[PDB]
Amino acid sequence: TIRHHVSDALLTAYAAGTLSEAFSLVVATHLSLCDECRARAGALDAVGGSLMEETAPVALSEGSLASVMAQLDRQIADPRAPAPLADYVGRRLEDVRWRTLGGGVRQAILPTGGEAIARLLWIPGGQAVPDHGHRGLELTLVLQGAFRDETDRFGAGDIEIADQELEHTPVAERGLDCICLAATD
Amino acid sequence: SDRTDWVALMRAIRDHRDEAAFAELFQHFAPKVKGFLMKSGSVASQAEECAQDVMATVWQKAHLFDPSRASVATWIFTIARNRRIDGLRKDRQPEPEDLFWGPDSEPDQADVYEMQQENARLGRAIARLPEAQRALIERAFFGDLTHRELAAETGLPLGTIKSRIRLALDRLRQHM
Ligand SMILES: [Zn+2]
Ligand SMILES: [Zn+2]
Repeated sequence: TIRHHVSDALLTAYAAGTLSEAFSLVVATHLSLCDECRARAGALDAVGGSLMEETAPVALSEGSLASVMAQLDRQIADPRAPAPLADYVGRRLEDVRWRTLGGGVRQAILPTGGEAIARLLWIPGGQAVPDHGHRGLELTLVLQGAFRDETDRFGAGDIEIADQELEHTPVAERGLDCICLAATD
Repeated sequence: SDRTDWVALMRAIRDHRDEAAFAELFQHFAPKVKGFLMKSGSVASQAEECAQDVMATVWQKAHLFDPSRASVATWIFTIARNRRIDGLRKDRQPEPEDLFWGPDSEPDQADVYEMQQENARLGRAIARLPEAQRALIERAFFGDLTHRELAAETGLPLGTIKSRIRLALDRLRQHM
C-alpha cells in the first residue's frame, strides 16, 4: 500500500499551477505512483474547469480560428522513474551525475526553474542521512525501498512533507537500497 | 449531440479528425481560456497566444482526453494551467504519466455519463456560491502561493467526483 500522500494544500497549488518546478515534479511523480492522489487532484481540477466555463469570454482577434486550423496537423523505461521524473533522468536512475556526501549517501541535483531545489537521494542498505533542519518546506518521495525518520514509515510511493520546525534523521531501512526525490524552498 | 456537447465534439476530433467539431470547441473555449489567463495575470496579447496554443494541443492530444475522469472544460483547463509560467518553471508544469484509453476501448459509457453528471452537479454548485466564497476559490486559481488549501476551506461536492475518478482509474488499470 501507499499511506503517505500529497497534502491538500499542495494538491490545490498543483491544480492551480502556482508551484515552483521542484515542488511540481515531486507531486506529479507521486500522482503517477498514487491513483488516490490522482483522484484527489483530478477533483481539484474540476473546480478550475468549472471556473473556466463560467469565465466571461474575451474575444480573440478577427481571423484567430482559421489561423489555428491552418496549422493543425490536420488529418495527420525504468519502472522506478515514472511520469515526469523520466524526463529528468533519461532512462536508468542509477546513471546520473552523482555526488557522494559521504557517510553513505549520494545525490544528484536535478535541473529546474523556480527557486526551490530538486534532488535525487540515494540511501543504501542500512545507511542514515545525517540530520537536517529545513530552510523551508521539504518534500520526499520514495522511488525504491523505504526509510525511517519522523513519526512514520515511508515506503516506495509514499510522500513525506517536512516543515521548517522539524529536526529529523532519515535512516534507510534494510534490504533494498532507498532512492528518493526531494524538494526544498 | 449538439453544437455544444463538448464530449461528443472531442470524440469527433478524435475518431474523425472533425475540423468543424474543432471550430465549435475553439469558438467556445478559446475566448474563455483567454479571459481566464488574464484573470491569472496575463496580458491580453499573451493570453490570446496561449489560448490558441491550448486549442492546438487539444487537437494534437485529443487522444489523451478521458471523459470518465474529466469534463472537456477541465481537461482544457489542465492544458491551460500547465503552461510555462517563466518565474516558476523552465517548461510546462510537470504532469503525471499519461493514462489514456488506447485507439481501442472507450471507457464504460456509464462511467462517462456518471462523470459528466457529478461534474454538472459541481458546476451548478460553483454557480450558486455566495460571491465572497466564489472569491476564495478564484484567488486559489488566479494569484496565490502554496499556503492555501481549497478542498479544506470550501464545502463543495468533491467527494463523488473523487471516487468517480478512483473508480475510473481502476477500470483503466484492469483494461491496460
Ligand atoms: Zn497519494
Ligand atoms: Zn529532510
